This record gives sequence, structure tokens and C-alpha cells, in this order.
Amino acid sequence: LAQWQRQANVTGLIYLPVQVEGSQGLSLNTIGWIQKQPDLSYGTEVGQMDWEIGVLDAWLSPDQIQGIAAGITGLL
Amino acid sequence: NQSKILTLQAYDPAKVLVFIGGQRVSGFAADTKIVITRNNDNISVHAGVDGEISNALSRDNTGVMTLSLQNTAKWNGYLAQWQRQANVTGLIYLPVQVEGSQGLSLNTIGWIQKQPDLSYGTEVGQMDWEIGVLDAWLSPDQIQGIAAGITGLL
Amino acid sequence: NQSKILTLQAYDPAKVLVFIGGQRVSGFAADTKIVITRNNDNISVHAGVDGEISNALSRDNTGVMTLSLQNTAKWNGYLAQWQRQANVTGLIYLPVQVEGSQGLSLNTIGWIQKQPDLSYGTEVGQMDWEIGVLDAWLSPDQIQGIAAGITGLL
Amino acid sequence: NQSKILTLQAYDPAKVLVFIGGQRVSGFAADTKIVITRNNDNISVHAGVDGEISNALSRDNTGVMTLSLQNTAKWNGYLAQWQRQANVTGLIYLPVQVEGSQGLSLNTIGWIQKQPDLSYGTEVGQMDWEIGVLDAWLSPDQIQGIAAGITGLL
Amino acid sequence: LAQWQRQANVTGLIYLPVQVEGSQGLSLNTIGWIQKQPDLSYGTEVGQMDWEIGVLDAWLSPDQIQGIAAGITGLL
Amino acid sequence: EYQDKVVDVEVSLGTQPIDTVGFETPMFLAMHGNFPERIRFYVSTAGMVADGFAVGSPAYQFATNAFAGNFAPQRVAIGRMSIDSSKVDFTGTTEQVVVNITLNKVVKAVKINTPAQIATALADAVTADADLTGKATAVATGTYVTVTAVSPNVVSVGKGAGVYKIVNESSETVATVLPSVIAENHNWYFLATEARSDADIVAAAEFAKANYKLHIYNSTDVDAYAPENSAASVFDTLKSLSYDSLGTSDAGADVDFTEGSVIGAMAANDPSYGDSLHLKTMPGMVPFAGSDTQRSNAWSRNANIYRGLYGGGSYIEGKTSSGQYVDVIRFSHWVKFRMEESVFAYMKRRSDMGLSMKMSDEDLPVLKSVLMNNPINIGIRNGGILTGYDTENKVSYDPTIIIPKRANIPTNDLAARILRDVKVELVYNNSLHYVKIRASVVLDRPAGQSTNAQTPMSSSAVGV
Amino acid sequence: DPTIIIPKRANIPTNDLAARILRDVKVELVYNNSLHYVKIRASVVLDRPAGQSTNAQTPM
Amino acid sequence: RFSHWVKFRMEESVFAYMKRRSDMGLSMKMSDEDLPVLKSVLMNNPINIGIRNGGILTGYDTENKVSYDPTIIIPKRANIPTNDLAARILRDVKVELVYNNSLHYVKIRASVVLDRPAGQSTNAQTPMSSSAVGV
Amino acid sequence: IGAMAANDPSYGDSLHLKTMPGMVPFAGSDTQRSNAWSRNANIYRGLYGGGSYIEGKTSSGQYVDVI
Repeated sequence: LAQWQRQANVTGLIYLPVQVEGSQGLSLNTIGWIQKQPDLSYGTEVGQMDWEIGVLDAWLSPDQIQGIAAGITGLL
Repeated sequence: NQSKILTLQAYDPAKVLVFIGGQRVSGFAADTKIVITRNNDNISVHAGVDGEISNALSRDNTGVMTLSLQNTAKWNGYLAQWQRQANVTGLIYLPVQVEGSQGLSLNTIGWIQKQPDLSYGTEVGQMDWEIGVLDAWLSPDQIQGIAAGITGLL
Repeated sequence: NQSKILTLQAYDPAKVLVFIGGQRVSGFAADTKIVITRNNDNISVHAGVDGEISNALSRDNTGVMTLSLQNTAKWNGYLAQWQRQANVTGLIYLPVQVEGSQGLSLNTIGWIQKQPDLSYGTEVGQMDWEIGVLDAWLSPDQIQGIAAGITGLL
Repeated sequence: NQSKILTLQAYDPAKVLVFIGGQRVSGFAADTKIVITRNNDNISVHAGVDGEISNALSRDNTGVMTLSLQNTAKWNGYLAQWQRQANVTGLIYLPVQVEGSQGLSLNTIGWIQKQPDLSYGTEVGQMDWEIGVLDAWLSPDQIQGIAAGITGLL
Repeated sequence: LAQWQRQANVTGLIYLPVQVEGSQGLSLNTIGWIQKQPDLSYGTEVGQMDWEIGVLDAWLSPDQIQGIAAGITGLL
Repeated sequence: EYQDKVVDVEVSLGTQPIDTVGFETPMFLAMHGNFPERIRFYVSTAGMVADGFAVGSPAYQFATNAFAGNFAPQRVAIGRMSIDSSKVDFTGTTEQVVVNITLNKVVKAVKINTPAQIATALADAVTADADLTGKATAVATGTYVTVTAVSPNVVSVGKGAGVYKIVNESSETVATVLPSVIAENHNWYFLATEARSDADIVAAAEFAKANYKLHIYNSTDVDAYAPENSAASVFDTLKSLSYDSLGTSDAGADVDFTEGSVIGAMAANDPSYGDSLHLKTMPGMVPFAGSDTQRSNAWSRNANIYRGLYGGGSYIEGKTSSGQYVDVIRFSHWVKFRMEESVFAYMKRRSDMGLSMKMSDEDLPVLKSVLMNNPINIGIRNGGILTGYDTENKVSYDPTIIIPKRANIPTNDLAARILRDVKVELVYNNSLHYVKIRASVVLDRPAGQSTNAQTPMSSSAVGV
Repeated sequence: DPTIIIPKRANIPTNDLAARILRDVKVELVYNNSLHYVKIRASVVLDRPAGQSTNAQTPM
Repeated sequence: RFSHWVKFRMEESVFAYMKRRSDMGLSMKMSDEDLPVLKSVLMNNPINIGIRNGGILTGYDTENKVSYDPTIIIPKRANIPTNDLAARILRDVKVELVYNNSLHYVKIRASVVLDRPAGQSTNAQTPMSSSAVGV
Repeated sequence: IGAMAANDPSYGDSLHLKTMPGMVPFAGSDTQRSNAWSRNANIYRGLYGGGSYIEGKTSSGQYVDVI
């Protein structure tokens, strides 16, 4: 990610596909980009970094038998 | 599937080397040695009413490097004297370098931004100096480079 | 590599001497005796759109020196009387000096900025006087000075 | 298979020598003479959600060395006087050495951390002094060394 | 173990294989490391030291005729 | 020893260094007389030319092709056979002909401008060079010119410009030479041969299976893609013998010796990943030009073909002569070598301190940990070895190791002091080679779907 | 285990008594064996391995 | 200079301890219960100042697989010949050390590129250590 | 001798596979090795980047360790 940050900064291309597969929940498949690099801290224990990745669309889509009931809840 | 060890060596805090002006810093605090943070977001996003999305890069790479030292450490005197020396002569910039043990590194120019408060109490006190950095881009020092030309798409 | 002792002597809080007007202060609080903080950052940074960076020094050295005393200490009366004496006569400045045991020191002019609140309860109360300082530059009193001409670069 | 004697000589408690400042300590308690314990774990472990494991070494080698003496022993006076001498003059460190009879040894710097409580009763009392140690790494004094280059793997 | 502790501290390599063979019970075979050195006490009788050794995976595996019945208990 | 400057800098313009990689050194059995040794190791074509090798010569072409791969090695082994003469065949058509010939450290480039006439003109031109005549010889015949060196002189002939072949003849047979070559050095893995007669290829294939080496050959034959009934090519010859050798058809295999490209796409590839050769690109090779039926025939004969798709070039199917994928063979060889090396390294270290291993139940079981270290675990980490529970057969893929007990060892082995019957099991992973998709398009309004909301039942209840 | 056997006086010949030397003390030992050679039998599977035998008895 | 410094200051430290120990009475005696204190006496002064100031090296060597830790050995009473008990002089005390080294000369290798650098190899495998082929 | 002099016989440790500085790897082929083995003429192989004595058999065929 660190190298890709500078590569995009120089060349000018920042977009790249992003995909998430849920185990027993919703999923996601859209385009995204790196928004902010997390802070780095060195200490007694192993540190952690929380990268932030943007998403063009943040609509969580299902991957289940759902679809036969969406035409039932409809009213009014 | 079996659990995998993320590294062969062990993250050793003593292996992290900080070079300010060409000398190694010593006498660090207890919990955290250094913290590096960017001042501004990398990329901004403009969202239109219709849904069109456009983004613009950010060229502000200034950052802040916190540095924790015990009040008994000798490096407190060096920084204190350099503060007044720069104030009088007018030269404030000096090289800054950080070597990671099993992580990213940093090598840029920096300056002293704020002197930490001093407190005397029952136990030994702590001072958290703030050092500015011209560019806060953490660079790798690993085998990375052969895969950056693979993730590329679209 | 072996662990090193950062000092030969031991940090003794009793060795920290505070001289306000030429007399030693006594009757301090439990946890913290004095805290010194700068009001403003040392150096400001201006970042342009293109990425150019320029900095300007700050000449505001005013600071605040917190001072904790037990409400039973006799020095509460001295400061209280001096407050009204200065209010009437118009002279508020008086020398301030701090001697560190194994750390930095301070020697400047100061004044009383705010009187702490008073509270009576089951246990002995505490009062945290605030003393201003004309300059809040912590100066060293060590062998430092032979290395300040070494860190210099660029 | 036949039972094997783990040693040729016999573990003799009198052969354990404690040298604090260059003098042998005498007049120990009944059950236990000395206990050495590390303050913190040697290696920490960070476990991720996916199962990745990473570890970081610990550089805190400070430890505590319990020391039990009869309240009638003369060494109680020596330590008591040294406590005040160090408190006044400010020097607290002194060498510490332990020689094992059929076990590990120790040789580092130490200091008095806490004075044990004193109790007078029907029988002779006991005092358990606590002596700090800069490094609590128990070192061997045996033929060990030719096999450490054998266990190594991975 | 004492010498290996300092050797690993200096060189930086802490991992080493660990294996346990049971007599009439389960076994274990994984990677491990020294986590904490036990306290040392000298007294009238011979002392004891309880070393703590970490293990990457703590799954006790069998070494018996087990395996023909695991496909029987399965239900639901 | 003495340095005149505290700090010195060598400014090299343009050039760059390259890191040191681990690899398997290939061996190319060429025929020549440039050095006395049976086998030598080179690190660059510059060293080979410095040894009197003519530019464009077979060994030079092989080396320059090998060093250009994405996984190219950093050393190349060159064998040596006897040499009787060499040929420059102009059969075909050709405007300017250039032939690079080096004779006893003397380098010259003869030039010339129907094949028989070109051959005669070249032969006459060769004799014009007094240096060549004194130390070398040339004669014309038909469409080819035969050149021979005078006994105390070494001649090397290599391609320049134009269309022609370069064929070297030697009395030494490969079967007789290889046993001597292996004696000097066994430190090489790939096997290649310059001679392209059927007998030489068969001999090399037989030798490789016995001495645990991988054989590669490019056939340049046209019967390679003849109709399936025409079992007359070398590819079909090897099938009958059930031999293993990665053979592929090509057009420049006898002017460039394209084995170098394959080796460079195979040398620095670790078998532990199970990384097949399916789509690996190789510089130097030329796309196969036949039609669909020819490709089908070639596949039926196990002759791999280089094909160009979507602008690039790609190998295909990586199959061997016997039908087994080359990937599996490489993995098996890797396991066979490294399990043995690990066990021997542990045993030697254990016996170098005294306390050598003894045949008892209290010491044997450590072999389990010894083997679970090195191959059995690196393979799992890199994905080559499969693990987990199978849901179809209801079986587990976990690697297993078994060691016999002392009571089960026959008395004879305790005298021979050799243990037997150690068993290990493994499950190999698989790459993906082909994919088939089923798309669908809708034009009008799609018909309304069934509105059943029940959880779909598994199977019909009616059963007796 | 090692074995040691010593004769009694009744079994000592007259000439041995005269020469004052004892014969026929017998000892017996066993010896360990360092490991020299080792052989392995690996096996690789490419497709899905088939189900194993499900006879979950105690093997006779 | 380092050798002379060690030679002088080890002797001065030992003599200073011995004189202070014999100036109060209770002079040192040749027995296993009092000799070992020389280990601490010597580990104070030179052997530790040298480590703190960087003159003396410590740690584990990765090449030879040896440690640089300073070592001190003291003989036991049972090993002292009877003659020395009359001469009242002890011998055979052994110490070991490893000296550090400064940097004197440096050599650099630079490189310059003019055209477009050629595309690098795109291998993503973890580089293997050594060839497997060995018998 | 230097690879065996200080070895304690009571461990029953084996001369096989030990490293002996000064000697050089044997350069014969496989059949030459087999012949030398048939004669009980121990050799000094070089494998996997090092060297190693082999089997330390005596002239009469008995292992040197038992002797």
C-alpha cells in the first residue's frame, strides 16, 4: 500500500477494484482508493495500523436466498 | 488451514534506530518511543447531487513526529540548547532518520515544533517532544516492489 | 547488549528548589510539585498548494507555572498578602528560579496570574497557584554544550 | 532402564554465597534464603483474527531479590544505616553477586527497594528485605555451552 | 535454556520446534518459544523451576486407532 | 593492500548490478575443443566468447537464450565432446550471407553475396583468407560447405546473417560421454544435448531417468503434428518407452537451440509452490503457425507448442512424454531430494558431537519433528501441499508420518545398522488450466419468477 | 540388563588354589547403535482422495 | 593503549579493594568462601566501564557461533600447590575480552542510468536459499 | 585422530559423518565409491556444502566404535 500510494501520486491513477466476501453476512464489490495513511507507533508490543480505503458505493449487497420475499413486504 | 507465523525474526524495540542530525537518540520513555501522523488526508472527494464523484490529490505532506524521553535523559539538554541556537542564528532544519525493525521507515528533514511541558513528581517524569517532518511518507525496506506491478487494475 | 543506568545519582524530589523572590518554598502537595508549559508553538508552518513549505519563528515566550501547595502551608498567606500589596502599589513582577535535581532548570521573572479555588472537606485540601513567567525556556545545567556543535547539519 | 543420580555432589545450602558490596551475608532465615523473580514476561504475543502470530521481545530486565534475615542478625543494622546514608548522599547503587551451589548464579547491580516490617513476639522474628536488580538474568556456571549450538533449529 | 534465552535475545531468533509424545494419551507437535523464566529459590530442600514455553498451536492430536468412528458421530 | 584515498567511488555509467539468486544450473552437452575439461561453468556470454567461442555458435545461442528468462539462472554448465568437422548447409533460399568463424583466437567474418552457387562462392572465399587456409580447411559439396580445422588449431563457426544451418559432427556417442561427464560434477539438474539424432535423444532420455535428471529437447520436426495415425516421430517413439522428457516442436530449434528459453522460464522457479508452466511467457521462441487440426495432432502426441494469444506469446499445457504434467515430476524430485538432505543434515550434526543416534524407541521418534521441519512445512506454507478435511469422501488430507518400533526390526538390520519402512503421505495441490463459461442475454421483459418462499427441500421423501 | 557371575569356592580346582588365581568370572553386556542411513517413501495426490474405510472397530 | 589501560587499571582496582579490606582487619584469606568476590571486584571498574563506553564488545557471533561475553575464572583452594600457601601468592586467574574496532577506509560503487532502465524480472516467489541438488 | 582423540567411548558415539579439517573431498565416481566400500577403504565425501567421513569401518569389517 505504501508503494502504491506514491505510484498513484506520481502517475495519477488512484482507483482500483475492491471486493469483500461475507461468511454469514452481507458482501461488497465496488471501486475504491486509499484516503488516509494510518499513524505509526513503536512500543513494547506489536503495533497496529488502521488504513482507510474509500469506496465509490457503500451499498452492502446480499448473497443469500433473499429475493423471493422482497416482493412480499411491499405495501402501500 | 494452519496458523502461520507472520515473520521469522521477532520485533525488537531496541533495533529501532532514530538519527537526529547524525547521532543516535537514547533514553526513551516506557510505553511508546515515537509516533508519526499525517496532518491532512491523502485524497479529497467531491460528491455531486446527481452522484458524480471526482477526487483531487493533496500535496500537503507535513507531519508531526512525537518523541518521548525521560526527563533525566541527557538528550533533553541537546534539544534545549539547539532550540536557542536556531532561534538566534536562524537555522532550524536538520536531517531526521528512522529505521524500522520489522516495519516501515522514514528519512526526511525535520525541525522542533513545540517543547514538551516539564513536571516534577514522586516518580521520574516524561517529556514528549514534537518534531516536524517535511514529508511524512513512510517508505518500505523489504522485498516489496515485485508485487506493486500486480495489484494494478482499471 | 546490556541494560544501562541512565544516571549515577537518584532523582530526589526534595532536591528540587523553588526560589520566589529569594525565599525557598515549602509545604508542597502530594503528587506533583510544579508544572511548566509553553503557551504557543515554537515554529509555525505554512504549506502551499504546490507543496512549498515555509516556516516562521514564534517570539511569544510567555508561559504558566502551576504550583501546588497544601491549604495548611504558611506560604498561602504570603502569596495572598502579596497579591493585595501588588494590587494597591502596582508592582507585580518578582524573580522566579527553579533548580532541577536531574533535569532542566529555569530562571526568569514571573507574576501571580490566578488564585486557586479553596475547598474544605474531610481531608486536607490542596491549592494550585498559577505563576506566570516572562520566558518559559528550560535551560540545561549539565555537561551539554560540547555536542550541540555536532548535531548541526544542512 | 535404571534410575540415574542427577548430580555427583550434594546440594549444600551453606555453599550458596551472597556478596552485597563485597562482604558475605550471614544470619539467614529458616526455610528460604533468597528468591529471584522477573518483573515482566520475556516475550509478548500478538494474535490476529485470521490467526497470524507476531511476537516482540521485552527489554525490561528489572527484578526483585527477596532476602530473609533473622531480626537478631547484625546485617539488619548495616542495611538500615546504608538506607539513610544513601538517602542523604544520593548514591543508592551497589554491586550484588550470588553463587549457586548446584544451580544458576547472578551478578549485577542492585539497590534496596523496601524495608521489611518488624514484629516482636514469643519466638525470634524474621525480616524479608527486598533488593532490586538491574538485570535478573540467571547465568550458568557449568559445562553448558557446547550444546547450545545443537538445539538450534528452524 | 538460560543460554538460549540470551542467544535469541541477541541474534533475534526465538522460534524452535517442540514435540511431545504421549504414553497412553494425546500428543503435540508444533513450534514454540520461551515466554517467561521461572523464579529461583534456595532453601533446605532442592528447589523447583517451572519454565513456560509458548506454542503456536495448542491442538492436542491423537496417535491411536481413532479415525474410523469420527465419521459416525456426525449428525445434523 | 594500500589505499591512497580514505573514500573512493567507481562511477559506472549505465550498468547496474543484480542480486544473487538460488537456482539449478543447467547443462548443455556441446561438441567442441575449446578447453580440455569435460565440463565448465560460465556466468555470462562474455566469458564464453573470451574462451574462443564464436558468436552465434550453438553454445553461445543456448547461453544467451537461457540468461534472458524471467527465472534465468546465474551459471550455465557447458559439456564437451569430440569434434571431427562442421557443416554450413545452405539448403533453402537466401541477400547478404555472413558467417562468423573464429580460428585459434583469430576472429574473422567471411562474406558472400541457387544454394549450390552460394556454397561454392563461400568455400572459395574461405580459401582466400590465408590465415584460414594455413590453420583451417574448407570444401564445397552440393548445398553445404564442410570446414575442418588443422590438428593443432581450434575452429569455431557461428551464425552471422542470412538463412542456413550449422551442424557439427562428432564420433563420440552421448551414451559413452555422459557417464564420464557425470563423474566430474554431479552439481546440475537440467540436461540438454546439441546432437539431435533420434539415438542421441533416446540415450539421453534413458540416462536421465536412471540418474534423476530432467531432460529437455526441441525437435524441429514436421511429423510432430502429422495425423494421429502416423506414429513415426521421435515424440511417438518416446511414448512407447514410457519415458519422461519435456519435448516441444518449434521452427528455430536447430538455429537457436531454444531450450535456453524453457530453462530460463524454469530454472529459478521453486517447486514448493506447484507453479505450472501453463501460460509462462518465454523470450526467443516463435509462435506456432499451424491450424487447429495440427494443434490437435500435436496435443495427441504430447508435443507442446508455443502459441500467441491477444498479442502475447504463451506456452501451453506443460505436458511431458509419458502424459504426466512436468509440475508433478518437479515436485516429486524436490521432495525426494530435500527430505533426504534434511535427514542427513540432522544425522551428521547429531553424530558430529558424539552421541550418535541409536536404534531405540527413545530416540527414533525425533525423526517426526525433523521431517515436519523443512519440506513438509515449507510446502504447506507456500501452498504446494494440501491440508484440511474432504467433504465428499469424508477423508482428511493431513500429512502423516509413521516410524517402526525396535521390537519390529528384524535382527539382520541391527547387524546392517540400517532402518527401513519409514512411511510418509502427502496430497498435492493443483493449478487451474482451462475455464468454460455460460452466458445469457435477455431482450424483452423477463418473465415473472416463481414466488415460492419455502426453504428448498433436499430430496424426495418417497423411498422404500 | 548387565549380568555378573562369580564362582563359589567349591568350583575352584586344586591347581588354581595352589597358584592363588581366580578364573572364569563372566560378564555380559549389550550395546547401542548409532544411526547411519534412513529412507523415506513420499506420496503426492493431485485429485480428490477417496473416502477411507469406515470399519470403526478395534482391529484384531 | 587499550592493553596498557587494562593492565594498569585492573591492578589498581584489585589493589584498592585488597588494601581497604585489610585496613579494617579481616584481611583476605585463601579459601573458597572469600576468593569468588574477585569476580565482582573485577567486573567493577574496567570490565564494565569498557562495555558502557563501547570499548569492549559483547553479544553473540552469528558466523562462528560464539559469544563475546567477558569471562572470569578463579581457581579453588584444592588446586593451589602447597608452595604458594607458604609464599601466600595466588596465581592462574584468567580473564578474556574482545576489543571493538574503528572504521578507517570505505569504498563505494555508484551507477548512473541515461536511457529508460530495462524492465525488471516480475518473479514474486520468495528467493530460495540454495540449490536442492546435492549428494 | 583429531576428530576422534577426545571423543569419550562410553557414549558409543559414531565416527560416521564427522567433519575433519585438512582433508579434501573424494573425487571418484559412484562405481569407484562402491569399490572402495567393498574394500573397506573409508573415504571423505563432500555433500550439501561440506565434508563427511563415512562409516569408519575397520579392515576386518567391524565398526570402529565397537572396537
